Amino acid sequence: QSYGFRPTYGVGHQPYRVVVLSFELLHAPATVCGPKKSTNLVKNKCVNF
Amino acid sequence: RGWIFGTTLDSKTQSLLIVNNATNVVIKVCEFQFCNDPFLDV
Amino acid sequence: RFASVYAWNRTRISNCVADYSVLYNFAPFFAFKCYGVSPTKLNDLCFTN
Amino acid sequence: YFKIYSKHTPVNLGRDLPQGFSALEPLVDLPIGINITRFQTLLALHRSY
Amino acid sequence: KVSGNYNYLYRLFRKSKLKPFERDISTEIYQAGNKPCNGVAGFNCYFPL
Ligand SMILES: *[C@@H]1O[C@H](CO)[C@@H](O[C@@H]2O[C@H](CO)[C@@H](O)[C@H](O)[C@H]2NC(C)=O)[C@H](O)[C@H]1NC(C)=O
Ligand SMILES: *[C@@H]1O[C@H](CO)[C@@H](O[C@@H]2O[C@H](CO)[C@@H](O)[C@H](O)[C@H]2NC(C)=O)[C@H](O)[C@H]1NC(C)=O
Ligand SMILES: *[C@@H]1O[C@H](CO)[C@@H](O[C@@H]2O[C@H](CO)[C@@H](O)[C@H](O)[C@H]2NC(C)=O)[C@H](O)[C@H]1NC(C)=O
Repeated sequence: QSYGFRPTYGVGHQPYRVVVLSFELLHAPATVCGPKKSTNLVKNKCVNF
Repeated sequence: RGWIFGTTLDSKTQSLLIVNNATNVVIKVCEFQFCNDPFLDV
Repeated sequence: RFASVYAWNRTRISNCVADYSVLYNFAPFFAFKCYGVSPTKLNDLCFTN
Repeated sequence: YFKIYSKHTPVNLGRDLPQGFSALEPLVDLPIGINITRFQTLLALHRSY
Repeated sequence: KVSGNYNYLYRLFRKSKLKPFERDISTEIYQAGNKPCNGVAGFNCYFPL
């Protein structure tokens, strides 16, 4: 049935666009990884490579 | 008379209340909020 | 063209470098509550899909 | 398990920390559980000199 | 509880790790970024419990 929206509607009736993310993180081959944006390089000074 | 420990002072975190008297000591692990040691007595 | 609730719009994500720190300007973000997996420690985890 | 290593050496005659070797032994031990990074002491303020 | 056993709490967000055998019982607001919040507990600053 109809689910129309009006701007005059107040809190509790305004349209709320909703997106939900589902994750299946488990012991399986990984396709997506969040990185550390990488840290820049240095020379001639002891570092943990 | 005694010692005070803890961190961040305010009731946000806990603190220590080491103190001696005559033949007694009391310790209290409580969120003690204060500003100075002034333990009025003598 | 956000789809209706009865016909929800599902998308599959493939092998990708996902940074969950640039999307903060994509929506007003009225509510960003999250479950057992924390949004703060979310860009250091690798997901199967 | 708070440590109260202590000893009484009243052999001092005025010099601060006179050169000499002495041992310390704990008296009372008790764990409480707190991230301590602040230290303070209480003084006889009502009658000081 | 048929309705909800909202009597137990547990933390998810901390600035760093935790040593062994201590407690981190405190009611503050997690920064969750450079975005500063003062007890607001809104977006970008989630209640640790
Ligand atoms: C040292 O100070 C503590 C508090 O800092 C006091 O403890 C009292 O001890 C007597 C001993 O019977 C109790 O009856 C009182 O109820 C205690 N008072 C409080 C506030 O806890 C006391 O002045 C000293 N401790 C002693 C004597 O054990
Ligand atoms: C669900 O996914 C998206 C999100 O709305 C819809 O749009 C297209 O999705 C495909 C991937 O399947 C993309 O390649 C296109 O670029 C998207 N846009 C367009 C204009 O096609 C998709 O149509 C939705 N599918 C449904 C509702 O069945
Ligand atoms: C004890 O509490 C203090 C509270 O300030 C901690 O100091 C903070 O530590 C975090 C994590 O390293 C960092 O944000 C800063 O080093 C400090 N922040 C502020 C605002 O002072 C201290 O690290 C705690 N100690 C332990 C062992 O957890």
